[PDB]
Amino acid sequence: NEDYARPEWMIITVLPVPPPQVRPSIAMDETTQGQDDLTHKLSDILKANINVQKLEM
Amino acid sequence: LMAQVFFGPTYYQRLRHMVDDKIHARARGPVQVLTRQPVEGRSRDGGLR
RNA sequence: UGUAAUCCCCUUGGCGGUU
Repeated sequence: NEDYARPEWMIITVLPVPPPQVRPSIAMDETTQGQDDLTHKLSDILKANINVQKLEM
Repeated sequence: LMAQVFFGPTYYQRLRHMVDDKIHARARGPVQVLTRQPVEGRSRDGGLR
């Protein structure tokens, strides 16, 4: 569909970052909270993006 | 009684399942952080599915 | 007049209960 599902949109060029409501953090004990799995995966993705940008230039 | 009754001693044993350890009710209470639905468990004042 | 307090993980695994 030209308006809604264009074929080139199947390739990701910009990634949407969900709000913390989607990936809430949990207090494992009285002092230390754990990052959610999605938060760690997004951190890894962003590190890889930074690495690619640094290497390219 | 018009009917005679079978009558005698028998060995009975009390099992761990008592009603006061199973009765549970909930009007409102804690909810999960991710889904904002009632938590699971009688010990946590949870809801029924 | 000295005026009292409001908050709870998650994942996992096991063992069970009623069919």
